Amino acid sequence: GAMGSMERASLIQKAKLAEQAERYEDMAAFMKGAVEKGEELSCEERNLLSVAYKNVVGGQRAAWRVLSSIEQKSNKGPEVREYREKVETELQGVCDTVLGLLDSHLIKEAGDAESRVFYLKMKGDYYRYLAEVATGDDKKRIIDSARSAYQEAMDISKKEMPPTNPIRLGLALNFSVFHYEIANSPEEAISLAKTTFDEAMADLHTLSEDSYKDSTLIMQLLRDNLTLWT
Amino acid sequence: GAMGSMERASLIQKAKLAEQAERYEDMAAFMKGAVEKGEELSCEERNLLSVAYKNVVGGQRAAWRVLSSIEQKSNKGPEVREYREKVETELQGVCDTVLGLLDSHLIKEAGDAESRVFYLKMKGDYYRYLAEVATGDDKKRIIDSARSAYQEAMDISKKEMPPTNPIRLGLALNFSVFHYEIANSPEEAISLAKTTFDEAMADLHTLSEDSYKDSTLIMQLLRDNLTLWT
Amino acid sequence: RTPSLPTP
Amino acid sequence: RTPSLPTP
Ligand SMILES: *Cc1ccc(-n2ccnc2-c2cccc(C)c2)cc1Br
Ligand SMILES: *Cc1ccc(-n2ccnc2-c2cccc(C)c2)cc1Br
Repeated sequence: GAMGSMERASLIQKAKLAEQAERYEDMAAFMKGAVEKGEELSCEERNLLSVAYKNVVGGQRAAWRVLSSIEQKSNKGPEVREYREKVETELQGVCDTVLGLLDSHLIKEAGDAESRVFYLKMKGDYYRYLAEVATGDDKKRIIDSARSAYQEAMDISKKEMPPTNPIRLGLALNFSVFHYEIANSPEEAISLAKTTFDEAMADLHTLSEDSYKDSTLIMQLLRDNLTLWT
Repeated sequence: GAMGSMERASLIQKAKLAEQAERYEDMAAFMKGAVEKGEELSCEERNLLSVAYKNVVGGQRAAWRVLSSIEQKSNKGPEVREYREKVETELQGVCDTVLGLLDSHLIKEAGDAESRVFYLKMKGDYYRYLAEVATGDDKKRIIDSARSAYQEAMDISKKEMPPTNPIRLGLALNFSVFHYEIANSPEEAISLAKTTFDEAMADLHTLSEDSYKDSTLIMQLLRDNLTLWT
Repeated sequence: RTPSLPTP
Repeated sequence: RTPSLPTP
């Protein structure tokens, strides 16, 4: 692509600079370039990829929700619908780009549990974002694609990672949000969050101070959702 | 341009939607499209144009300042300089676009004091942003272009607008910042802010409650700068 | 919407 | 930098 002439190391360095500059579109383009070099990503590089695209799609989703709300209230000419559609298409394009990176070829080359779970979680999340805007057709298949990705990630994480692992915790958080917000399965959402929280609590004693801080931070987010849901 | 096929009214409506969605790049593109329809802009439309581009260039300037700071600290390979240059070029491009709209043909068709002062203030501001990143060559000419625009705006505002007019006040604020930050003329900056504040204070008695609120808000920003500068 | 995982 | 005019 357009980053084909830049060194991998330079792309990663520029992604870090773009993060500091709050230039997330640039950050995402740099990390896409890095992925397209064809090498596996390190832990830190996976995090950069994730931060970049979460910020890009986050802005798009926030805009979509503002516009969708205006459109619903109005139900005046075609403009709100047209502009909501424009933002929607752009969002779908970003999701498709991320999903394309995961399929070509990040997931298939990810053999370690940490990397494979991370990428399958991402796959679940980006199908989830597609589901948020999907209507009528393919919507069921999109939801099932999210579910299938999260489920594979869960199965690996349960076998290969401690219950306090931040990736495992974040996966559970997001899969529980999927159940609550997308799958109309609030009880599954609550069960998953509660079991995840309790199993993590019981393993905190094994952790260093730094690991403890990370795990308990995510546990508090699980608890926050349980509070909102009950 | 690319908005050539959309109705003027639809562009303005979509700019308002883009503002609500915090999609400022879109907002700016919509307002550029509207300007290119060739009709004069109303007060509200001028404000939309200004908000859109101030947000776009604001993000760029904040990024440039982060990157420039990193570059200075580092003075390691070409990456920080390259990326700072990239952001700089993009910023210069936005400034040139705005200046181009003002020159083709917003200023020349602006006969009322309110519109003409507004556009000349904008012209001063966008040359000021060019000056913030200019080095060695043309830098003096850029600074003088900012100065000349602000000065013409000041001369008109003094003749044609009350001292409490928000445009007049905002112009004085920004021209005083120009003097302090760009022209290395802190005493001129202070004088301008103080005289503007005092002349506005003396005219507040003429204002309705709503006008009073607007004028005093800007007066407080002048006072804040005077506090910082003294 | 329920909050999902924020950035690290 | 000194603050300039914010948005309205
Ligand atoms: C999805 C996910 C889960 C966990 C992390 N993460 C990696 C290292 N540290 C974290 C972490 C710790 C505490 C809080 C948060 C939000 C993340 C990254 C990602 Br992506
Ligand atoms: C440069 C400039 C100056 C004033 C305004 N403005 C128009 C109407 N109301 C305002 C205003 C009032 C109070 C505070 C602020 C920041 C703006 C717009 C512009 Br652009």
